[PDB]
Amino acid sequence: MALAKRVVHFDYDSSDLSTEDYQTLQAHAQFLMANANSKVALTGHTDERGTREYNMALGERRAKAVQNYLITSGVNPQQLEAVSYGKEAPVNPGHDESAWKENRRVEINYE
Ligand SMILES: N[C@H](CCC[C@H](N)C(=O)O)C(=O)O
Repeated sequence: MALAKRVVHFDYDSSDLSTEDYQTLQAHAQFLMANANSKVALTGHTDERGTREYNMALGERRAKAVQNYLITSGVNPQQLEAVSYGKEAPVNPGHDESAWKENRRVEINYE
């Protein structure tokens, strides 16, 4: 079940991971260590609030926060990619809170 989750979320202007996101990440860490040839692309995103520049950096910190946890957990840095899309690729349009909660995220994409 933990492995079924391919996205973790963040609070406003934060790159801190929640206790729930950590459970998810531990599952992927174990899978990646057992599958040394599996590779993952981590994409960081933000909600539409703020400049494009500000959010590109925030998205990058989010992706790297996830990357660093996996690495600390034992995942080979070679199996990981960390990139930011800033506020350019929201999953939910509309300009409201709930929607922004969905957009503050890092997606885990297996190659
Ligand atoms: N200092 C920025 C924070 C934006 C945070 C939001 N884009 C997020 O995705 O967490 C502002 O005044 O909008």
